[PDB]
Amino acid sequence: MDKLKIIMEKGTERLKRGFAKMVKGGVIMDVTNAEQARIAEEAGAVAVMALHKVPADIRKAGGVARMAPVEKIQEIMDAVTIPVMAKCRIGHEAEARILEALGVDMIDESEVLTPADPFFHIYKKKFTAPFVCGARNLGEAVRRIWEGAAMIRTKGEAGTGNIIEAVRHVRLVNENIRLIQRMTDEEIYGVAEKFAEPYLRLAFSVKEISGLPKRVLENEPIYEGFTYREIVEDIYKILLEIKKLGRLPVVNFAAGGVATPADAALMMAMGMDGVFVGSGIFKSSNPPKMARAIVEAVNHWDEPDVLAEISREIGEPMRGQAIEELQVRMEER
Amino acid sequence: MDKLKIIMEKGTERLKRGFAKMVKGGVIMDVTNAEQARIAEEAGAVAVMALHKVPADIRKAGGVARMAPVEKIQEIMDAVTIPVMAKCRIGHEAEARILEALGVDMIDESEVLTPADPFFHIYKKKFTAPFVCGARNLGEAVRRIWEGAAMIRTKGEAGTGNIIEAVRHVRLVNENIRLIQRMTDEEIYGVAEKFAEPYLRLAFSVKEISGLPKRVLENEPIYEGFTYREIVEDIYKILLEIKKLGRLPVVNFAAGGVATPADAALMMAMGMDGVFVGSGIFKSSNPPKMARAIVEAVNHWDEPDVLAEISREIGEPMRGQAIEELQVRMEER
Amino acid sequence: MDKLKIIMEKGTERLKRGFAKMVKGGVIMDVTNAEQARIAEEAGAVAVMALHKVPADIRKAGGVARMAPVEKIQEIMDAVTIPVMAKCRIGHEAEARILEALGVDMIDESEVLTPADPFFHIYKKKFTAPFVCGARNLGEAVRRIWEGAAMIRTKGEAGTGNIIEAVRHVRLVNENIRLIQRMTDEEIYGVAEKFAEPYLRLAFSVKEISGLPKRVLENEPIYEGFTYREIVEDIYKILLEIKKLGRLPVVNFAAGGVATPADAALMMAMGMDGVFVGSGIFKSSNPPKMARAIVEAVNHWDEPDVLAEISREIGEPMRGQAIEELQVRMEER
Amino acid sequence: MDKLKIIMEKGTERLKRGFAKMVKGGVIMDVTNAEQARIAEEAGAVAVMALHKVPADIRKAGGVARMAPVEKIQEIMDAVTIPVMAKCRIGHEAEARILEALGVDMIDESEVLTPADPFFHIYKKKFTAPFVCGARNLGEAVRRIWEGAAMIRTKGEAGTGNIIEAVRHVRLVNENIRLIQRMTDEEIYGVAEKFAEPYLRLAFSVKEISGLPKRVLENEPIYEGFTYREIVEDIYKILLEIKKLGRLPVVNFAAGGVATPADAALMMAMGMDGVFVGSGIFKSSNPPKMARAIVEAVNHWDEPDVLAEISREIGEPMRGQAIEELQVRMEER
Amino acid sequence: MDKLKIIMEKGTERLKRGFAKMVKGGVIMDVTNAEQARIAEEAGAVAVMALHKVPADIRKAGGVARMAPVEKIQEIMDAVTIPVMAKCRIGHEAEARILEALGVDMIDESEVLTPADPFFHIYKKKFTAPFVCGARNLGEAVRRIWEGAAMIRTKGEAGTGNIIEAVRHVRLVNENIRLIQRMTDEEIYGVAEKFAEPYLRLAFSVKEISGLPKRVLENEPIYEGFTYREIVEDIYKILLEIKKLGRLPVVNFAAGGVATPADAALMMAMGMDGVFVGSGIFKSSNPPKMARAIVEAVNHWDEPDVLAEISREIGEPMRGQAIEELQVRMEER
Amino acid sequence: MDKLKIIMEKGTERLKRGFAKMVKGGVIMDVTNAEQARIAEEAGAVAVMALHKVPADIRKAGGVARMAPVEKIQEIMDAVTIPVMAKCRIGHEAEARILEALGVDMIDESEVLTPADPFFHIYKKKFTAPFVCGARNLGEAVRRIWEGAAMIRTKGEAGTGNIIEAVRHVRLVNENIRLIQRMTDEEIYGVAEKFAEPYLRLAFSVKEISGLPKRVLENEPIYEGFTYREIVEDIYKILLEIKKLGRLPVVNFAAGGVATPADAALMMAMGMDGVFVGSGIFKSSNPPKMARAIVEAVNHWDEPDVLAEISREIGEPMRGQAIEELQVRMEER
Ligand SMILES: *C[C@H](O)[C@H](O)[C@H](O)COP(=O)(O)O
Ligand SMILES: *C[C@H](O)[C@H](O)[C@H](O)COP(=O)(O)O
Repeated sequence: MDKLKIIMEKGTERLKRGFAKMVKGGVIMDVTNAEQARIAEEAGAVAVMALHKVPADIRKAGGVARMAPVEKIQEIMDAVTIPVMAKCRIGHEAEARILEALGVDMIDESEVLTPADPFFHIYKKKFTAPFVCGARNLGEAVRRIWEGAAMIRTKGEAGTGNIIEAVRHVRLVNENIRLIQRMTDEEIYGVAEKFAEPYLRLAFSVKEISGLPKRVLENEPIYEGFTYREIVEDIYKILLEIKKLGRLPVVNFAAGGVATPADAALMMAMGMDGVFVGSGIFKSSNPPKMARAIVEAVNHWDEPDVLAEISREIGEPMRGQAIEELQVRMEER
Repeated sequence: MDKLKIIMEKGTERLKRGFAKMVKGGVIMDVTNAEQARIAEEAGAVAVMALHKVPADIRKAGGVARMAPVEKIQEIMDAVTIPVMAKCRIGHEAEARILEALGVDMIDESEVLTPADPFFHIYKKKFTAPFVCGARNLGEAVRRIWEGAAMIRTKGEAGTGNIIEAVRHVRLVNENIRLIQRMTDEEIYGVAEKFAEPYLRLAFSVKEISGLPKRVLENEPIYEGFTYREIVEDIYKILLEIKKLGRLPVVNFAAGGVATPADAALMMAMGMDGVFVGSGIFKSSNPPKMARAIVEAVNHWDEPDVLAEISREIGEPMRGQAIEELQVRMEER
Repeated sequence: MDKLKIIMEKGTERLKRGFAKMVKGGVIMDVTNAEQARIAEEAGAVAVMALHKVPADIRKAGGVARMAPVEKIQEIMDAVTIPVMAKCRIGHEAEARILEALGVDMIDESEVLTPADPFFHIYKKKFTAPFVCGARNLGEAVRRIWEGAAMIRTKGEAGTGNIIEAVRHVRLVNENIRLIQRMTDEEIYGVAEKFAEPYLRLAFSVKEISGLPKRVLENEPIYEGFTYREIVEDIYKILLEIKKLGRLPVVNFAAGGVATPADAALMMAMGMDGVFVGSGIFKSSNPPKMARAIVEAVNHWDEPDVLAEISREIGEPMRGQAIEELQVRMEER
Repeated sequence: MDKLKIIMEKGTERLKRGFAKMVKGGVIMDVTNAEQARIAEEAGAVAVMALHKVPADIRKAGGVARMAPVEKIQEIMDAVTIPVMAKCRIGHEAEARILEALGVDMIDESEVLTPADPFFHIYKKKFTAPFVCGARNLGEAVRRIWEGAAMIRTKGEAGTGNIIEAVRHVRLVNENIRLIQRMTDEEIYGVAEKFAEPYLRLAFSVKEISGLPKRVLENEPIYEGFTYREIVEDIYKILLEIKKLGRLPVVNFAAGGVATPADAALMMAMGMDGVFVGSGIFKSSNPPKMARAIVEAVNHWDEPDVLAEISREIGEPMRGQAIEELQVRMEER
Repeated sequence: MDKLKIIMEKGTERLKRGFAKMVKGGVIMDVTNAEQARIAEEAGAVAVMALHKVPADIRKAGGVARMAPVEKIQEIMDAVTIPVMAKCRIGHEAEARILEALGVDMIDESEVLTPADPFFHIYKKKFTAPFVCGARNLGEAVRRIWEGAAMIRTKGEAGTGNIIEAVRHVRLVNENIRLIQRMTDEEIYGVAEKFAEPYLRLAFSVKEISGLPKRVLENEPIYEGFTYREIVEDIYKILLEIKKLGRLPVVNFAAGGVATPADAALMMAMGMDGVFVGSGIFKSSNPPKMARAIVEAVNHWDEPDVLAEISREIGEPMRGQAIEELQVRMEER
Repeated sequence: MDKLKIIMEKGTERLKRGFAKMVKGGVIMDVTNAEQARIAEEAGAVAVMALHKVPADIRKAGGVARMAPVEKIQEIMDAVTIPVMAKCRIGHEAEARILEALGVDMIDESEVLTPADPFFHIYKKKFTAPFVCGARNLGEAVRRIWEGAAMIRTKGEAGTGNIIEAVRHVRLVNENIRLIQRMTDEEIYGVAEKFAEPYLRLAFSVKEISGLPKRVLENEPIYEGFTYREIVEDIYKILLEIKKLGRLPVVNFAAGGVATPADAALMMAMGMDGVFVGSGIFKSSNPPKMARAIVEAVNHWDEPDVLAEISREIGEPMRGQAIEELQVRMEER
């Protein structure tokens, strides 16, 4: 009864996780239309990511960023043989189920789209389709995993062409893992308690409205039927798995502001499994050339001579500094 | 002049509440003119909401937003067979009585119009026409109900095309209900005390002007003849009814920033009875298509395959992020 | 003379007060010229209020707003049979004596004109002409009365077409009266002390300049010969009269941001004796229609069916939300 | 030893004070050129005030306002028979000596010109020409007198056409006089201490620079040879003289923002000896009419019927409000 | 060695100081080119100051202000017989050595040019050419002298045409001298300690970087070999010399914002030896006239009749205010 | 890694350090293209620095500044015989390895490019190519050295044409060396502790995320395998070497805002080994002239007569003041 529940939770999880492994070692490319899908595939993309506008443009446009039009996603799935992934707004369950129904290979609960739910992410374990989610540090990654993400990427700062935020997120996650490895089981439990705190945020908001103190009550269901303590337990388990593994239990990709072959190489060299690039490619002057270049960079990242030759023709990345990013997009939690 | 005022008034409450049930399961559409009224009806709207400008436009125009011109409301009631509802300024009793006299089916005391009274809402129990009111959390909803609202909706952030605020309000209300259900009667009484606090606001202002301390006096009439403690009692009663019911005693709709079929479906899927959409439809590129789409979305919300087919043609959208909403229309209390 | 002079002077207040009663139940309309005076009278205005520009325009123009040109006031008094009232700057004694000499029926010491005196209002008891004054709460109203105002109105926020500030002022006054009625005589005395505080303001400024502590000295003449304690006594008397009367001892009108018939009706329904409207009428698209409509609204305010019919044709101009009123004209004290 | 000099010292002061009395009861008009000098004289100005630009224009122009050009002052002295006064920068001794050498009848050490000395005013006693100075309260007036001013005016807010600041200054001065009259000699001495404080400002600046504490040293020469205590003594004397007199020992005029006949009347009615008006007249639409009108207003100020007839034709640009005066010219001290 | 060193320090210092005396009693004029040099000489300038742009223009141009081009300085030295002085950036030793090699008569280490060294001024004693330096108070002047300045001027606010800052600086210096004269030798030693503080600024910055407390260490070499205590001793000596002398041991000129003959006269009348004017003359409408006028003003500054005649044609000149000077240029310490 | 990796690290380090010595005594010029490379070489540049845009332009352009296109670097290495150096983003390891592969003679880890890593610099010891790094004080310089920099320069404020920041950094470094020389070994150890602090920054961020206190743990690996204490030890060694040497163990150049021959001369005269100039030359009006001039200035820096002659024709680089540098590029740490 209980044990069988626990059993499909795990067989299905492992299957979903399994899909992610297919995409490992390659580049996944944001694509807004049939053409771009083709350019992407032709350039050696392991898969494309369908959205309405690339993040750089999302930034320029302002307003609300939602799931791509169904027509567009269709058109893209038709244009290519490789897996098609698509983006949905954080917490927006309906968008995800439409995406799943449409037959996309993976759904990305994306912090670049305007979040739908201020409190919770989608509960991903309920879906058949596998999810990829963003994380700016290990707490985030673990929560996202616990909610059922089959793959995680760094958030970085999307559409900025600036690799710094991606690098920060990778280092934060990695150092946090190494810290876990140096801890006693009990200490790790404390970290698990900290990492589950965000789920309390609804509850506490409501305690405040009701003129009660903001306290965690032991039998109080917080999220999707789970008690705070229950979440702390499950997370704790995941942290232990991580301590053993030395890395994340799922495929872990670098994302955001990859603008040049060297950028991609750098991420790979930091121990990432693969690279997501949207804006770097199509906001570039020669998109197909840049595409192929980044692919070859990810395949050759440990070979400086090759990296050097790979980067001999293209004209871009473009722009957006520390000062005036105007919507710092690494917030979901 | 008997138990007449107790047992008749309750009969009337239940009647008023009764009207609201007619509209349940469907979409109510903001409409500024005869044409839009028609497109709405034709698209399967269960009812239309008459106002001068759709919220998105209200925002753009600035200045004072009042009740629609009587001519316009008339014109709209003529154009369609389904119920016509109309908006009035918070606390503006005269506007409401004119609306009622005009024979509208329901009056919305709306936080999207410029509030008329900084202290109090309209005392709705005195009206024959039934009222719908906005709420951003349970305290608000309960107060609104106590004042005689027959139906409540979430405020969301009107005219932003952003579903986040609506979702926040639904979650706050729901979690607060679950919290009530886990409470002893005495604890619930405490919450009732907290929920009645806002009525003291005009008393306290005057105490301060009078150089007295701001204190609640036991026999002091605060609002429409009621003592603070009296309000606390009635509210408490309502809370208890909620505890039993597991939901609100009246029809409860989602509103504010529904921009796409998926949005409406998400609201339905969170347990709302129905959806209000103004700006999402007529600020969209193909209003009739979007209208019918949202209707069919609300009818088919638990069927992802249908949702998917339903949103295959429309071009539509809106502005309004987070940053620079410039108005933040989620205030009435 | 002594005893005769006394007699004359005591009964003078009641006479002045008496004039105010003539205007009770109707609408007083701001008018800048002969035509507007005519339209006003024709529309059933009980009286006109002569000024250089209507408040909405006063706002737009910036700069210093003074008494209207004598020529203009003349021209207006000639154009109509009903009482002509005129505005003067707060504390500007000369402007008022010129107004009185010109034979206006009432002088309004108006917070919409640029105040002349940062410390004191005109001492109105010395005038033969009766004064109307603005008040945003009971303290203000009582002080203005004590200085000899024969009639008081709410300040509201003039020229905004927004009824909210008017409503706030009405409620603050009323609640403060109810509070008074629930008080022991001694308590009321305390309120009297609080209400007379503002007169100390020029004393204290000078104490500070002189390097002395800011203290009330018992025999020190503050205003027009009166000691602070003397003022406290007179005010206390007036408060007691209010406690008895249940309202203000003088005719009390609603003013500012009345934009539509329903607005005026609302004010009447809150227990006001009558309505001042300047901007609502002439900044409206169809001023004579709006004028007559507001008059008929005030006459028919308890009759929703009539209010409804009354409001069937007009198109009036509205502006000035909460955000960016830029002037906030509710200051005199 | 020293005996006879006292007579001399008193003698000159009284003579200087003398000249001021000639101008009492009338209007002094700012004039920038020969024509305005003429219009002014013709209109019954007792004297003209020569400057480069009228204060309103001084405001508009920004930059440094000095000393009118010598040619211009000459040209003005030629154009009229009445006394010519001229403005100089605060503390600018050279400008004053040139003005005196040029044979002006009075020098105004004016807070409307850009101050020359951040610490001290001109030591006026050393001059043969008599000085008029501004004061925004009694401390200021007394200091200015002690430095040898033969006449003082209120500062008001020059060029604003707003009488408020003038009225404030008059009230502050008057109430401070009445406060003096109610004081024991010892108390008055305290006020004298406070009023002499500003002279310490350059001493203390230097103590701070020298890393000493900011203290008053008893034998230390602050200003023009005088010890702080010495100044406190002389000031005390002047305060006593004021207590006896009930007013200032010198001719006292109202100044700044007088824009209309009623304004001038109001100042006279508050007990001022006369009125300075620059901007009110020549920034008016009909300068000669307005000029004559203000003159007749000052002659007839206690006669409302006359005031009323007097202001039957003119109309005059007047710009600036409380908000955004941008300069706030009442600072010298 | 030991005994000859002093004779030599004294000898060279005294010679350098000697040059300054040649220029005493006259006007030194900022000049950007051959023509201006000529106009200056012709007008009775005792010397010219060569720079790229006059201070008013320096302000307008923004960017970095350096030593004039060598060609320009050459061209100027050729154009005139009187001494040519030239400006260099604070602390910029190389610019000064080039100026000296070019054979200028005096170098000005100027706070109007963009400072080169945030910590220290040029050590002037090492140079054969004599230096003039700015000071806004006595501490500054003394430090500048100790570093070997042969002449000092007030900083004022350069390019503003506003004499106020010059006057402030003159007063601060003078009062601080008078304070010195009233002090015991020990007290003066304290002031010496205070005046030598700024040299510690680069030491303390480094202590903070090194994680040490900011303390003065007794044998620690702060500046050009000198220990802090050593500097306090030398400074103390100079202070004593000042106490005896009643003034500064070097020629002391007024500088900055002298815009009119009366300005220059005022400076002279405050006990300055002479006047620097750049902007006042060439930003004037009639530069040669203004130039000659200011010269003649300095020559007859105690003769009001003459000053008055001297100022009969020119206009205006220049402008700035307190508000928005945008680069307050009196800093360097 | 026992006794042979002390001597073998000495070998490679000393070789790398050796290359730097080749460039000592000359000017290194930023160059964006073939032509500038040529002009540079022709003008006596010891080496060129290849980048996409000169720092002044980097500032103007905003956006992300990365490594130069490979084509451009190639083109430059072809155009000249002297060493070609190239810039890379801080911490961007891939860019550096591509640069090294391309065969550049030196890599500059430059704070003028957009940093890639918010936590760490490239670990330079692992590279065969030698690195030059920027430092704003001794702590920085030492850390950069420990990471394996073979040469260090001051950061200054790049592209501002303002020598002040360069001078500040030189003084800060120098005074901190002198401070070191005055310290006991134990004291120096404390400085070593302080200088190693920045490495803890990513550890502590992660401790905070994990809800632990921010503490240094003794066996915890921080950077490239090293424990905090280990770094403290290595740094301490370097400090001691500095104490002996009286300067930095590597070639030390001045950089940042050198705009004129005198600037370069000043730097040399402060004891720098040579000068970097990008913007000063090519943003100048006559680049070749200015180039040769700065070279000859660095060769002749102790000869004022020569400096003087050397600076006789050129004009330019208006650049950027203290106010509104808008970027403040001296941050890496
Ligand atoms: C969908 C995902 O957010 C996207 O692929 C990455 O964040 C990339 O952002 P960018 O590479 O387009 O800047
Ligand atoms: C001048 C008089 O008080 C005026 O009519 C009121 O302020 C009403 O203003 P509004 O109704 O024109 O806003």
